Amino acid sequence: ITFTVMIVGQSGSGRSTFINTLLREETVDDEGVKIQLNIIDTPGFSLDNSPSFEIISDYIRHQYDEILLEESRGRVHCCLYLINPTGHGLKEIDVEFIRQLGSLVNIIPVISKSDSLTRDELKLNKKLIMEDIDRWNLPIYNFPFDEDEISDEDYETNMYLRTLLPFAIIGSNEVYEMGISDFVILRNALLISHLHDLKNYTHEILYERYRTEAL
Repeated sequence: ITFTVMIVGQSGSGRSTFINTLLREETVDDEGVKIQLNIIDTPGFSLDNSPSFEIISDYIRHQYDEILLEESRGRVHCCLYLINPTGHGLKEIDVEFIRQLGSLVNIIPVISKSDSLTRDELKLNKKLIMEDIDRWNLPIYNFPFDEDEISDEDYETNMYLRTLLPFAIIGSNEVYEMGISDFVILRNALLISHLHDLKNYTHEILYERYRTEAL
C-alpha cells in the first residue's frame, strides 16, 4: 500500500532539514503487512519568489489529470505546510497558498524550528495561526471523522489530535503539547489509519471536486 505525502514551505528556518526529521522523492509496515511511504519535497519560497508554487499547483493538478485521463481510454494525499514561527500569525503568502491549494490537496499546518522557541512562544504562535485559519476560512484537513463508524474514545483521541494543530513535529518524529507529556509519539496503528483517511479523502471527495470541474 503506497502513500504520497508532500512537504511544502519557505526556506526561512529549514525546509531541507525537515525531511530528515522523519524537488526530491524519498521512500520509507502495519500489523505485519508492508507500507511504503513516498515523501516528496519542494523548493522553499517570499511573495516575489512566486515561480516555485505554480509548479507545485501544476504537479498536484497534473497528478489528478493523469488519473482522470486513465479513466477515459501518483496523486498527493497530504500536504505538510511548514510555517515559520514568531512572525505574528500567518503571512499573506502562507494564506494565499493554502486557500487555492487547500481545495486540491489535504493541507495539514506544521511549525518549523519548534525547538528554538519557548512553550509560551509556541502556545502564542499556535493560537494565532489557528486564529488566521478561521479568519481567512482556510481549507485545512481538520481530521474529519465517520460520524457513525469511528465512534467514542477514538473520537476523544481525534478531538485531542486536532488540539495539537498546527503540529510542532520535532525529534524522533514526535508532536509537542501544552497544559501528561510534552512530546507525543503517535501509535504506529494511529498514523497509518489517518494516512488511510487522507488517501481516501483525496480520492473520494478531493478528486471528485476536480473531476466535476473539467466535466
